[PDB]
Amino acid sequence: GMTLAKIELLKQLLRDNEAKTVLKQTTVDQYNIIRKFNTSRIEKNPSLRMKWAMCSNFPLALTKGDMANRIPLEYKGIQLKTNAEDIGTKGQMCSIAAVTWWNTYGPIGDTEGFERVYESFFLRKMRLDNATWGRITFGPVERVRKRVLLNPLTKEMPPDEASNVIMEILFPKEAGIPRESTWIHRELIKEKREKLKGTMITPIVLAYMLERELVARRRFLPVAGATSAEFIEMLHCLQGENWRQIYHPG
Amino acid sequence: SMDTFITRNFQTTIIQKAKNTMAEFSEDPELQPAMLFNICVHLEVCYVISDMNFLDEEGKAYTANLRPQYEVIEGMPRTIAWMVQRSLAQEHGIETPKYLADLFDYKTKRFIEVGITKGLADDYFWKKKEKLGNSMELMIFSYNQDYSLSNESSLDEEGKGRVLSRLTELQAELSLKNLWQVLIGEEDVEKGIDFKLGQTISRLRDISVPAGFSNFEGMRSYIDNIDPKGAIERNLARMSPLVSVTPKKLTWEDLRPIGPHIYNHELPEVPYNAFLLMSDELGLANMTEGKSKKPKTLAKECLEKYSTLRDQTDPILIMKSEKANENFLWKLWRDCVNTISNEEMSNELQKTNYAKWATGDGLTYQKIMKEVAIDDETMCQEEPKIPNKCRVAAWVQTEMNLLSTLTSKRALDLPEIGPDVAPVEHVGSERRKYFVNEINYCKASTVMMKYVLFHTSLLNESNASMGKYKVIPITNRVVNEKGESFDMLYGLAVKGQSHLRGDTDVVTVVTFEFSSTDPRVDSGKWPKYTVFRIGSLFVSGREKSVYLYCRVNGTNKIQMKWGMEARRCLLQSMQQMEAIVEQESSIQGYDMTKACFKGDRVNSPKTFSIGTQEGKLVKGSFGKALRVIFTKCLMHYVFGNAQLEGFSAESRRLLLLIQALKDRKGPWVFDLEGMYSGIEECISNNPWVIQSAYWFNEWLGFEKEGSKV
Amino acid sequence: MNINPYFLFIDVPIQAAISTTFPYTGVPPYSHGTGTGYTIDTVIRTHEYSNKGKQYISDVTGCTMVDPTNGPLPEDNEPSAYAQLDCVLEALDRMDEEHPGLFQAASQNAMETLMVTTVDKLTQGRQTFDWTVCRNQPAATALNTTITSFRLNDLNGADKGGLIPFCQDIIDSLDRPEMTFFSVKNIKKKLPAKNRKGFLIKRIPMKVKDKITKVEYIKRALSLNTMTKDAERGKLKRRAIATAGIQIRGFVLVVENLAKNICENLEQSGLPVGGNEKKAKLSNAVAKMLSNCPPGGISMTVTGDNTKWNECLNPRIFLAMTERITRDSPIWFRDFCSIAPVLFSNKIARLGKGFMITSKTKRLKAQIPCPDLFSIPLERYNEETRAKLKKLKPFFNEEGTASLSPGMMMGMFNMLSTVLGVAALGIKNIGNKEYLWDGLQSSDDFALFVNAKDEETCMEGINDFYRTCKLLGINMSKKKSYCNETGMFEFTSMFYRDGFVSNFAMELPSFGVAGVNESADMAIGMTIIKNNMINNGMGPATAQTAIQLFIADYRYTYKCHRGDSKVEGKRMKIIKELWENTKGRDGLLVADGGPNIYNLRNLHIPEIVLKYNLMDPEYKGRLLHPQNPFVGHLSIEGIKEADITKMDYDAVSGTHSWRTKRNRSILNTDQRNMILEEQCYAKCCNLFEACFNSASYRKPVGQHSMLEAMAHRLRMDARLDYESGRMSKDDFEKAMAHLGEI
RNA sequence: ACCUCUGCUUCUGCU
RNA sequence: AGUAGUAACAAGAG
Repeated sequence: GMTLAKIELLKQLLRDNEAKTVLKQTTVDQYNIIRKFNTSRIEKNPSLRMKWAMCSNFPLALTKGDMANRIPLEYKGIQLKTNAEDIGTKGQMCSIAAVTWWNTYGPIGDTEGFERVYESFFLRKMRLDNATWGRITFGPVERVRKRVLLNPLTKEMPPDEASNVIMEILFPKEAGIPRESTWIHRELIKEKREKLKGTMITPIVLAYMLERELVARRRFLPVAGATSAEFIEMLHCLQGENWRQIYHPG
Repeated sequence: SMDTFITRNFQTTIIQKAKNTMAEFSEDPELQPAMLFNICVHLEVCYVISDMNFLDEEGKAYTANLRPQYEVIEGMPRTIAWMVQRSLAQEHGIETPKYLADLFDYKTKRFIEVGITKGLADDYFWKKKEKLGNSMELMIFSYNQDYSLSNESSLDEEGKGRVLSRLTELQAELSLKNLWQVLIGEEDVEKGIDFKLGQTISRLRDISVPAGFSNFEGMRSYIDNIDPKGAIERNLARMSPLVSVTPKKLTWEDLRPIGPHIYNHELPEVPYNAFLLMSDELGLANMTEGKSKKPKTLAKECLEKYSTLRDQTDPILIMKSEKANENFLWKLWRDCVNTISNEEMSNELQKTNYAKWATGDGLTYQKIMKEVAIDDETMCQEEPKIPNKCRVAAWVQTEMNLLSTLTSKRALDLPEIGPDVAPVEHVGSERRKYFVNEINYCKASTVMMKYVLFHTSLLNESNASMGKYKVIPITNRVVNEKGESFDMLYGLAVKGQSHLRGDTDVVTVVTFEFSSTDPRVDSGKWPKYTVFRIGSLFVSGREKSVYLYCRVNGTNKIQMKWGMEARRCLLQSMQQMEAIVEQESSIQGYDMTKACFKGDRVNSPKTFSIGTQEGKLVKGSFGKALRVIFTKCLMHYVFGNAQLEGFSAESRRLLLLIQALKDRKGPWVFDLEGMYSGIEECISNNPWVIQSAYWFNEWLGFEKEGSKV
Repeated sequence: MNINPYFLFIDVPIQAAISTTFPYTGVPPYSHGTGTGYTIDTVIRTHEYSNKGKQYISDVTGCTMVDPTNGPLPEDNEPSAYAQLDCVLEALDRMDEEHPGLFQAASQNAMETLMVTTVDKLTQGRQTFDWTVCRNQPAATALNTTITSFRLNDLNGADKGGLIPFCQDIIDSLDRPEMTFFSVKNIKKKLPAKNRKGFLIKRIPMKVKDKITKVEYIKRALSLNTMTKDAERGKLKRRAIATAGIQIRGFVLVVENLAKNICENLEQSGLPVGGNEKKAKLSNAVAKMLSNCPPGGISMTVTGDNTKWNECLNPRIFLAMTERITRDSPIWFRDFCSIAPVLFSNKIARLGKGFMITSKTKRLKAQIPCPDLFSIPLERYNEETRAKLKKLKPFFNEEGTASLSPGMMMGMFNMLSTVLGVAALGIKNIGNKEYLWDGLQSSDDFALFVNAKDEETCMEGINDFYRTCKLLGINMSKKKSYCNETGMFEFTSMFYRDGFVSNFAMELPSFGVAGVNESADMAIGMTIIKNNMINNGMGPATAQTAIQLFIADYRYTYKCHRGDSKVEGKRMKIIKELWENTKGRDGLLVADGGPNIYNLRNLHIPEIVLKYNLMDPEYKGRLLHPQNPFVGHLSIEGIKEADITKMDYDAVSGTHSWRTKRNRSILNTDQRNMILEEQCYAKCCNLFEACFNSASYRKPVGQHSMLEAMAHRLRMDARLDYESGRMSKDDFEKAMAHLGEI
């Protein structure tokens, strides 16, 4: 249980009258508003800014916590991070070298269930790895701009229905009033609960991946021949206006 | 007057929760006192059943600890209620009821729905059985002591007593004040959306009407009621014929040359303004293993090889820019050479008097307050400088010729890609051996990489060393046809102060570049440069003089950024020509890459009209055409500004009109001189725009002649 | 032998090589200094095109109002705003008859959307004019300042949650005799010092209760801020753009939503449809408009451009459009749709930073703000500015703004103006003459198709279209428009030549490093290449080359060259160590000095997934550490989505999925306190998310307090924790003791 | 001059 | 000086 810690934090917050009035005057609806309150400003030229930022000493912001503190201040003369804190994260700012240090000498985390979480992406790779390629021919190709399914799905649903399913899988206590969907997809829900049981990956990341394999992406593309998603995902390699490439997916 | 009754009989907590509940169903407490009462009663009965009871540490019911027997789900917000209900269901390993319960019994592990009826309890009991089945226990009460509970109801006798007592007590009080009829007599009002306009907005709307209307009410009824048929036809009948689109059928003779002033010799010929030398460049080559190294170390080793040039302290001034100081510039050059030659790691230059001058130290105006400025009569709004008007310069054609030409060197730094598997990938790799090679060997490509790598390091220095003057070498890594690598040193540059906040903020960059070009041969090209003669080199058999082109220059974060991205010039050119290869491949049924470039057993090498030689068309190879487009795209970056943007966009209209003529599609025009006006105002002092205007006119001439045949 | 690059067009038709006419390897143009000069031009021009209409004074704001609608018809070909209401209504009636049920369906859907729309919808409006501080702010912060300020004036509609009751408060706020609000004030403080004088005068910024009159507030609520547009391609000279305040945003969403529903069902609209769906729709339309050509006739196509598009369109006409479109809707919604046109009809333009004056001799410079624009003899301005300011006077307000009743600001009613454009296209014919027109519309850009018996009759039809559009306030550019026989044309920079051709240069800047982060940019980079292969005719050779170019840009941008290279740098030093330490080097990401694995066949697969089974276990454990300090608190849009000027990308969350530091310039400004304000909100929201784990994924809903929700959740969590044996009596008693105080 | 902060962070008023 | 081009930067703030 983390319950008692939460309560102590809540009591802590209410000592600060500013935070107290916020929690009192702000409706649950209005959480969605104050969540997005910050000094930041939508960057109109990110490509420029990034090339500029990557030339500064400490362009990154760390999460405040113990894991951040495991990164040393410096490493063999290199300043990995600074004592000055980021306005947003309130944690130390750091160099891009800090990322490289972490990936070289940082703590070795647990990746159990990773392949089950990103099962969707690994199935792409498996379809490619096990595919066989036929001939490539040159000649005119008549392409028609059709709406087609870009990615194969576990089970296609409307966005709403999929969202409800994801609530039953990840956040059952907050799922609200039961739906017909909960019953129809009960076997899907059960199976995902099993697969995602041990993972320490953030629930929001899990929600994103569940969304990729439930919510269809149907877009207009110039296509010829098969329009099945296991072909469309490879469409860039299958054909042009002037050529054909035979492809047998795995 | 029930609202008074409700306030006196029910607690404040109960009434608030009941009002909140009505708000969630979007219903007005003040217009529906009956509903407010029923929800108050229902909520209280739930609390009556709960208030007294608790559980001890062994799970046995007693009466008064902090763990009540009942969880009161009714009375709180939906989202919290469902949170509570699902938390309970999940924790106790039971199904979640599809409707929202009123109570939960921790001892019974059962959800409970509570009902209050004026009629028979049995009737109300079985109207709930239809909907809840038996997901919940039922507790139905009535005002006259009647009641119906489910068989395994958790309600103890004493609680049942309090509920019925409280209900009858209320029944008495209501009928005593003649309020029972208000509860019985139907109460129902239709709920419309509430959006109404106050005074100000209504007044603003009244003065937002078109002429011919007194107020908004007038416009609304007018639009709702009248049939405007025939209005368009009527207005066109009285609209002046002077209002017309003035159509003119286009002919070749209507298309005069664009920008005739570029031929006017009374104007100065457009000078060289690029950030670095191009065809006039000269790289001091130094062979290496082929791997990377500190830029200072590279320059140091090149200058050690060419020590006679490095040690030259007594040069010959050949040409001098109008406002340049040749002493300061030379001193700065020596400072650069001496700094790069030394043993130290630092490439920082001292803020000397000659370096302060060259980098524009302290030249920004002082900000004073507006009050002082307003009272100062001498302070005015400057007239804006306009780009000068220039004529064609021969050097732009020369640059295009030389940059399009093949060399023995390759400078591209293209990294690895995973090995091919699909036939398409093999095809792509085989095609690249023609396309990429053709470009990699041409002069333009090496110049590109010089720009790319310099802007890369200049951007970094600009952020990392804002307060320091710094010497940055101008370099390349080059590979000959034998596979031997060389580090190239084209010169040294000095970065000034660079506190670049705004993306257009300028960092002054003083460039010192080597060249074999004598600036006196074509002096119109070099008014911006101060050139020294510093030595000689045995290029082949005979000597060539080595000059040092010195220039105070400048750039910003944006220009540096797009410089780092200039490699994409490859894609724009390669995409265009590969498209043609694919079209050709489609016709004959096989990969036509070799056939296009070099020719085939069954195919002549693809040729393109490439240029002119004393009046006549000259044909060129497929590869030449590729290199010309690549060079063209590189010039777009090097000479890119608003003048080029405007010229390209507006002239593209004439291009598409000329195509319509060539296709015999009978194009029409509505204001040709207006169209020309849009093009010609973009022709000022951009070397590439001016030259493009010249080329446009030349090309237009050939298309006119071809129309006859 | 002299090379001429235009000679390429001798061998290749211009459409087929149109990509080479777009110089998109060059820098786009940026503005420097003030935009006041451009904004004043817009004010002058907009009034110039309408000054033959009715001039009067607003009794609400006291501003100078100009109304061209139902004004005298033009007698020249200059830009005309003199639209005739009856002609607009007739055009809409024709659209209504041509599309039965569409107007009521569009109104129906737009209304029902509004009914379920919440206030937080206004947080995604990008930069927004904030009336409390008279500066542009992020939408969320501007929305927040307005809600909190409204609470000081007995306006609490926002608490109900819906957009309607918040919009009710917005129009009701215009009736308040005074509006009280929070705003930062720079208060001088004389602090005891240590030097001789023993005092130093600082200037401290602290929030304060401020108030303004009813009229002052109305003017701010009607105001739009202005600035110069940057990075706009294909134009020599700069132009002004505007930013709307928070009051009008809610009303504009509904009207554009309404217009969007209509546009989606018009065969002529090239909007909102985009990409391949646009290409398909338009080429189908061209086929039909060509097939209908009478046998032995002539079909022509006008590559169209409208001049002073926004400057001539009038709010009063847009008010007429909503009224006509919402004919069968309930009054409340009809009134709701009328608000945005009304507010625009009474809009006020803030004129920007003002002008800078200087002394070249003394090397001094000073910014003269817009209020003090005339606090100086006009002789001291330059020639062009002097003339502007003279023409500005009749519309100038002493507080430094300008009345601007007529005209629209650049691209505010995009959809609705498209509907007006299509309305003109839908007339088709005048006086039963022997021609028919039709076409394509997309804001200012149009393409007119005309079928007739001969080409002279086609030109008559084009002249009639030109003249018809005048009656709607639509002005066709005669300078930039041209015409030719059907078969080839241009439209929204799409080039048609017996079918739309590729224009690879248009997308070229998107191939670069996007600047989201190392992880995202790799995925974005390969995806762009992949999509251009499919859509924009990029062959395998160019595509493979594009992979190479990107990695090059990627490696230099993020300073992550290969571990076996000898390039130097802070990160590179550690990358080289990682190289030596690692066995499975092919498993190393490019960002970690690893080899590029990408080719054509695997562009669609995330890098970490491609290399996963090649990775050293200790490396992948570090790279994918679930509690790593680099990723931080995510949103489902922050993991998946990115902008392009939105596209989604597939990338595995890892240590490279980091975020840049916050811009720190605010530390030195009078906006300091927003840091504390932010960090306060953040603490409350972070703890809320601890209590409610689904908050990040699905929007929390409720009109009850944030505190109430958290309290009840923690009470239940504790109660069930105790009974399940996860909490001892000691903990449960303390837990309930704490909650008791709350 | 010395020290501190800033490199897209907005300036109507407080001035 | 120079960058640049209808107005700016060539450091700003305390």
